[PDB]
This record gives sequence, structure tokens and C-alpha cells, in this order.
Amino acid sequence: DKTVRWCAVSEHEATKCQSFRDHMKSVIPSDGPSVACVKKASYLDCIRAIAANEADAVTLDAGLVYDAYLAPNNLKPVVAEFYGSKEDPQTFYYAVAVVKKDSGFQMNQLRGKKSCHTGLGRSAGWNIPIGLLYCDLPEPRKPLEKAVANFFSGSCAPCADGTDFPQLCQLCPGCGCSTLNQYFGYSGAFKCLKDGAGDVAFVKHSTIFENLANKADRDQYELLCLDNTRKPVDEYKDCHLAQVPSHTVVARSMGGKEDLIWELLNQAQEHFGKDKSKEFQLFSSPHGKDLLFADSAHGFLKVPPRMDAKMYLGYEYVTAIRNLREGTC
Ligand SMILES: [Fe+3]
Repeated sequence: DKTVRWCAVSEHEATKCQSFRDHMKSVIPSDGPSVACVKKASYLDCIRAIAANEADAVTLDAGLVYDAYLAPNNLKPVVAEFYGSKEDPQTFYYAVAVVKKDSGFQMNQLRGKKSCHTGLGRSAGWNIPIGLLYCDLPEPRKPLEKAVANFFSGSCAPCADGTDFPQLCQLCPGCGCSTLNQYFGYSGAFKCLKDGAGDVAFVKHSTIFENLANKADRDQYELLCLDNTRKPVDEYKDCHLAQVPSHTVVARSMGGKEDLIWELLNQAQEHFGKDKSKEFQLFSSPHGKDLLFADSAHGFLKVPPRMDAKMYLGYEYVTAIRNLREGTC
């Protein structure tokens, strides 16, 4: 069978996945690649499901791709999304910290503030900011969730445990790990800042431009720079926390159908990719942002032969994560 079982996290993604399935059936030959949908409550459940041969693919943030690699899962990156433009595809993006205009605090003054993270263990939303603030956190720093909880004065860290670290869910009770949680994801962490729930939104450099069409609105927001100064939302090239690997679709390291996934996605972007069809959009949805794939994506590129997760992620980022768990002050 030439069916790729895509793992959809929750109702919204499941809806987009079915439209995906049907629009593919309509253009692809009866003997080509097919998409089936398997529904789960979180990406974590999708990881376990792929490893257990109950699903074949899921799109993970680079930080999550690291954890996907760790046993007993042993997942591996197979197809990466690319951003920017089709001419100059960027297999990376900038981790930023969006704040409102005149909130009066720098990076070295986040202590006691309310934060909005895209999700626990994610690049721009958790690994980068928390890695930088690691020493600023009060002892003891293990568990890390407890220290981040006591550092800030309430926040939203989707996928975090709210019974053990209740404050990491003060801004989004339960820390839902899917779009069911309005504060989940890039645009979820943004809504959290925009709606007034939090003081800072640890998102990516394109987040605000995806949510606010008019510049006048954007003028009421600022970025937190490394040198503890603020720069407008247009100057992320210089005002960002770090640069991170693009989101990537993962699959089993053995019998994972990596080539079918490529053949599927490669065909998917040709018919429904960026500005390709008015009927179906691989990179957008009426039901929400970033479903299955990020809205800021312009396409896919196959990851090299048997490329490990540590090899893919690279050395700098793979150490950044490592230092986060390990490391001292
Ligand atoms: Fe990300």
C-alpha cells in the first residue's frame, strides 16, 4: 500500500488532514501516494504512535525533533519545511520575544513577569528563552518547570503539567497541547500577549506579521534584544534571541516509509503548495494557523540519507538543548 498515515493533533488538524486527503485523491493518480489520518491529543502521542507503527508522520518543531530521537522512540527527521521565499528557501528562522510598546522591561528584567510560550520543549517558545534565562532562575533548578514557574508570575506553557507546576498554566489552564488551547503555538502565544494575558510572547520572527495585517497595530509591539534594549518588530535580523532549524516531518528510523513521505509531500506542494491552488492550501486553513504544517512555510526539501536528529539539528542547537537539561551556574 502507498498510504502515509499522518498523525493529526486534535480536531482542527484532523479536519485539515481530511481535506488534504480528499484534495490529493482528486489530483493524484489512482496508483500514487495516499494520506490517511490518525487523530491524537498531542504531538507526544503522535511520537509514540509512529514509533509503535500506528502512524507514519508528524511535523515537529526542531526542539521536539530532538526528543523524538531519544529512545524508546528513535524517530528521525525526513522532510523539512522551508520559509522565506521559494527562490531563497530558509531552512531556519529567528527566535524572538515580542512585547508591547512601553511595557518598561528588558530581557534582564523578565523576573516576575507573565510569559506566553508556544509550547514546552519547543525552539523559539521554550528552548531558546529558557536556555538564556537558565541562571536567572532560582534554585533549585530541577525540575526546570518549577524554577521557570517561580521565576515568572504566571504563564502559559502548553504541554506542561499543571498539577505539578500550576503556574505554567495560569494563563491557559491545563496547558493544553493542541489548538484546542487558544494560547497554543506561535499564534497562540501571540494571542496571549495581544489579548493582555501575558507580558511577553516567545515566538518566531514572522509571528506578529501573520496575525496583524496593519502596521499601525504592529507599532504597539516591540522585541527584546540580547544587549537588553528594544527594537521595532521589523528589526529581528538584529533583535532576535537565536536562529533555529526549521520544523521537520519525522518518521521511524526503520521501515518508516521516508521516501513515500517525500513523494507525498513533494507532490502535495506541487498542487497545493504556496499560492498554487485556490481550492486547497497546504500552508493555511479556515480552521486555524499552523495546522499540520506552519503557515509561514513555502515548501519542503528532503532531508539527506539516514540523517540523524543530532546531525540534522546541528551542533550548536543540539548543545543548547543539552545545556538546558544539564549545565550549571
Ligand atoms: Fe518552531
